[PDB]
Amino acid sequence: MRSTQEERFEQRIAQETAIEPQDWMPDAYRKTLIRQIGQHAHSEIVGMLPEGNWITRAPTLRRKAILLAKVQDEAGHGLYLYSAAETLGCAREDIYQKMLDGRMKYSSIFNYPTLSWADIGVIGWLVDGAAIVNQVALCRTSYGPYARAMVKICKEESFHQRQGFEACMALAQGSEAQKQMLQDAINRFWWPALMMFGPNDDNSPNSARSLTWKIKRFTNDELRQRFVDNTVPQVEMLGMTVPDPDLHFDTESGHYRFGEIDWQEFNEVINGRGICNQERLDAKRKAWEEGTWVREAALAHAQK
Amino acid sequence: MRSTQEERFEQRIAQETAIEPQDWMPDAYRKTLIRQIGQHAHSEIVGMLPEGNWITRAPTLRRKAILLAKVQDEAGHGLYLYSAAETLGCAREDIYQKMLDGRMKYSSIFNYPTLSWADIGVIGWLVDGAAIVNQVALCRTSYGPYARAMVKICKEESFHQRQGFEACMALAQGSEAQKQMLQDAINRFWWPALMMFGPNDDNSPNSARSLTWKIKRFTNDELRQRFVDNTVPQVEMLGMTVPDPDLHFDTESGHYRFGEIDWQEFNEVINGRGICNQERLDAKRKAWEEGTWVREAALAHAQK
Amino acid sequence: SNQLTAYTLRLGDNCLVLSQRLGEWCGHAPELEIDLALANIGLDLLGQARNFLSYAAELAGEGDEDTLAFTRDERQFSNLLLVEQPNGNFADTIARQYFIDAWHVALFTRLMESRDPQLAAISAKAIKEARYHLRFSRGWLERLGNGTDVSGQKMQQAINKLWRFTAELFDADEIDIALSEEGIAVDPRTLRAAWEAEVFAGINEATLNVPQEQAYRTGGKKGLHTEHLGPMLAEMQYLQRVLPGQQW
Amino acid sequence: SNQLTAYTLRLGDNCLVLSQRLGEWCGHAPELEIDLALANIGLDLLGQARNFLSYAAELAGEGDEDTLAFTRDERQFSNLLLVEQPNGNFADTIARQYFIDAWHVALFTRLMESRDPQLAAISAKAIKEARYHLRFSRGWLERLGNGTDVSGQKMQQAINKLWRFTAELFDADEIDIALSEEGIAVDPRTLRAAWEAEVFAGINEATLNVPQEQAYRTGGKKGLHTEHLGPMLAEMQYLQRVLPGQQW
Ligand SMILES: CC(C)(COP(=O)(O)OP(=O)(O)OC[C@H]1O[C@@H](n2cnc3c(N)ncnc32)[C@H](O)[C@@H]1OP(=O)(O)O)[C@@H](O)C(=O)NCCC(=O)NCCS
Ligand SMILES: CC(C)(COP(=O)(O)OP(=O)(O)OC[C@H]1O[C@@H](n2cnc3c(N)ncnc32)[C@H](O)[C@@H]1OP(=O)(O)O)[C@@H](O)C(=O)NCCC(=O)NCCS
Repeated sequence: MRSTQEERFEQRIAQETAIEPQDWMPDAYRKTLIRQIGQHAHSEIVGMLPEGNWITRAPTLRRKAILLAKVQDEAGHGLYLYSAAETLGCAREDIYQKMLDGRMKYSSIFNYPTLSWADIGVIGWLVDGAAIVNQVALCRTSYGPYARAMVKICKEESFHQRQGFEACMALAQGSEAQKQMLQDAINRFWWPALMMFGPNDDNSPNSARSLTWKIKRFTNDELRQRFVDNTVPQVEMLGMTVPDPDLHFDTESGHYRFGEIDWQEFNEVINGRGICNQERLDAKRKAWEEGTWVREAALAHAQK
Repeated sequence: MRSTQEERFEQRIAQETAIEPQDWMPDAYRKTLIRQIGQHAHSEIVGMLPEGNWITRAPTLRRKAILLAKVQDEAGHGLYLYSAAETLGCAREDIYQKMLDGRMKYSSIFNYPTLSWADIGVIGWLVDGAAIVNQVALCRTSYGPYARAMVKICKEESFHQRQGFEACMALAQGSEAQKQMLQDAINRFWWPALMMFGPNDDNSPNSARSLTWKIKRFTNDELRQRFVDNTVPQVEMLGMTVPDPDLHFDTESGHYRFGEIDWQEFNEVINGRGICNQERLDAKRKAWEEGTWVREAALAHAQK
Repeated sequence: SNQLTAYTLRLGDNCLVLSQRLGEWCGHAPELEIDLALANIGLDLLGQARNFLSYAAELAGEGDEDTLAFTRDERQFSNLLLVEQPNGNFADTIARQYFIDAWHVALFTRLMESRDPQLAAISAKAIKEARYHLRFSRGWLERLGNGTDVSGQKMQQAINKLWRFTAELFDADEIDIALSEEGIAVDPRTLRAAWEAEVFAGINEATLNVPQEQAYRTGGKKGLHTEHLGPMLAEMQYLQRVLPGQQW
Repeated sequence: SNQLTAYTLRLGDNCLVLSQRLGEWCGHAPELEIDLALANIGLDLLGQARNFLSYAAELAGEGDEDTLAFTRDERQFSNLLLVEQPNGNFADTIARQYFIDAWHVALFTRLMESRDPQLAAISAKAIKEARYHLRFSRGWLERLGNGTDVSGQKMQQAINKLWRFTAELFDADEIDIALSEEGIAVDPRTLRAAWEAEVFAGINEATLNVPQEQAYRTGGKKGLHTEHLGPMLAEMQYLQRVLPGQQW
């Protein structure tokens, strides 16, 4: 028998009553949200690095300004998510340290290097596109602070995602060299973007509880499938291809059927052994350590 | 009355007997050579910086290789000069510190920035050209270790100076853009190169004693005049101009007559207030300070 | 027209080059709030650069903000030597920012009274932003200067290391003077009182010392830069140089 | 011919990119003797790059060492990820140098037995230089590792930080394998015993620990680099990109 507290919670979830920071919640519910919201927040922070990598090299002042505005918004979104995470009783400073130590994760996609300007447009278009599918799908997540932060974040990010697509469109309509740059960026970011949605529904340890508690409203595979269906026509608009020999439209189901993901790569990456994991963590560790005297200065001054 | 020691010295100087490290010398003779040889050595070291500035940016692999070989030789020449300076009883480590503290000088010319690739060819051609005139003129300096080090150094540097001229010739024969780059480098380095020879004969405090003791064998103005006479035909060969409205050949004397030097600039520069003085000293100070643990490592290891 | 073009271009280059430096900070700041603030300031400055550069291209009758930013070399760039200084530590970045912001506030305040309407209008927008920048930079000057012993030392060093480049803030050449006589430009010499009133007070409030070294470094305006600018433009312009004449 | 060209180009790019890094040290070293040594090593490596690149251009039937060095982008560059690592502190530079030198000595020793005479001849020159480089790099490994506590810590950290990139030293792809079967190239997998014999002994003699992390980073050979390479090429290629097709 569930306790009366446990039972009341289940009923609140079933009736779509948003959980608020003062409500009782299962301890595993609290902890999985600290895990998920915190790592969502980590992801905003770490994702500034692959894009920041090209801020000084962007080809026009307009594209440079757009990228700066975007990265500025990402910092803001990190802040919203830490706020939301803290309503559950965690401390921003503690979970950030766990990210630095490798005890918490951030999105797999940020372990991939930006090797050309096209990579920046492709992150804006494909990567934020994938983030957006997942994030709009969390606008009805059961925990109120998370839901409300998703709404705020989605309003802002969808604009930047459109700008990313336009930057890709310029390449797609430009010179042969620009077209080739775009294709190569797509070839390198396509599968990593599909991996943002998580492991298969057969291999997802958090999904059982998350679905039951309406933290997750759609399965990893369900969201990934929507992303593929929505994005293939966008690839087509650019006159580009998808690096997937198995990709085809299946009229009998109304979906694009797509090839198998490299789950060995996926597992390597989330476990710190992808292309840029060490560099990403080194950069944030260096920023934290070198910034120490500045933070200590701020604290000392506020007291006087 | 001179002492017998003092008198014997004067006679040795008059008969062109080279002074060796074990011979008696006037204390002011010893000190002026520590000053001059040491600052000559400082100059080799500091001069690696304006040229090093372009090592990573050199336009071809051949010109890059030539520049590396040159800068390598400069480090070697610094070492020869410190060796020579130490035969007079000073310590390399002490005079180097005085350079770092601004208590000793290095050549004025190294306070000028390299703002284009042409500046590198012009330093190789004009600047080393001026160094060479002064240095060959010191091959008969009265102090043996200095004289012998000048001979060794001149053999090596004249080759590099020819390579500098050839790099300039390529620009001179190249595109309009390359020609303009060369001219602009000349416009910015011409007068600074003339200043390498020192102040006017009317304004040179060391000259009286230096000439008497045959440390200096030609006056500052005499060497500067030879440099101008030798170099103008070289400028002409490149199809370039000299930024000197007063420059003209004087048939009645057989010399090029040239315009007045900006002595106010000259004085600012040797006193630490030229274009790159602070940066040059900061770079060498940073290298010394950051290298401390390495030097201390070397010393600790040698003992075991 | 050439004087006006060159003057406008100086103001744009100042903003462009400082924006570049700020861009390097992205993701590397002591706190997320600071990452945000620096990206914000850099974006403001870049917008200003785009405004001035666009006007300069209109004045010249050819090119645009991109031909200007990406196809000029270091001998044509006309930015203050101060804005090309490396970021160094956080105090170095704050010192550079504070010196520039105080100057921008003093400049744009008066330049919005320009007889040139476009310069007046660009300055009217820029001043509102420069005021935000000055609050941030002065705020950090005070926090670091009057924080810990360590931060107080770093802030002093940062101020000392940058001081020689402040001379150029008040340097007037014939372009400045001729345009100022026409009521178009601000004579930079007349900015010193307001810049010193702000900066002297800020340094003192931060419990620091005004450097005694007479500032002596100029040349940026004439395309005579430190050795810092060349490598900046190499990085900034690479793609445009590889793939010129394209749309992005 | 394409396999041979790509293999030769990998070896050249290795030397070219490491030479670039060494060039950055000029005038910045802990001692004048070290400034000299690094300029010397960088010049050797650049000469080797010129040899391999020149051969690659001859093999392809077009271009030369300069078209190859200055007109390829980061997706075409085929250098080891190890040589593009930043210089960092002196220990970081020494660790990178030592790993490469041991590899060069093992490689060039065997590559001078190539059935390709030009590769054999290039390697016969390069080996004599690589031996000098290894003495210098191993010498400093020992001095820093077995110097002070501080230098011993830095040397360990330097080794640890670079280790993941050593996997690529022994990575074989189809180009390696096909050419190795023809007696032309060295199968990099067969270099491990000699590289480990050298490096394991050197680390131990320096009183340090072989890192336990399994090395896992590759991709340089396929033009899949770290984010370090792009900024390197921006700097390296700027002038050639601005003023292409000229003589210098
Ligand atoms: C990723 C997500 C969609 C589903 O994952 P989940 O139900 O929490 O976890 P799963 O059981 O499916 O996956 C197994 C493990 O891999 C992690 N994981 C899954 N996909 C990942 C990815 N793309 N990157 C990094 N880690 C990932 C999970 O977090 C979990 O590890 P954990 O228990 O230590 O946190 C979910 O975490 C989510 O929607 N998060 C918020 C979105 C976000 O982080 N966006 C960043 C882009 S800005
Ligand atoms: C410079 C030189 C030609 C004549 O100068 P001098 O007789 O020693 O000194 P002077 O009385 O003429 O000049 C007055 C002062 O200005 C210095 N000076 C003159 N020219 C200078 C220059 N180009 N750069 C820096 N300082 C200079 C002198 O060293 C002296 O200062 P000091 O007494 O503190 O050393 C002489 O020092 C010399 O030949 N030196 C060796 C060459 C050298 O240093 N070459 C470097 C290029 S690689």
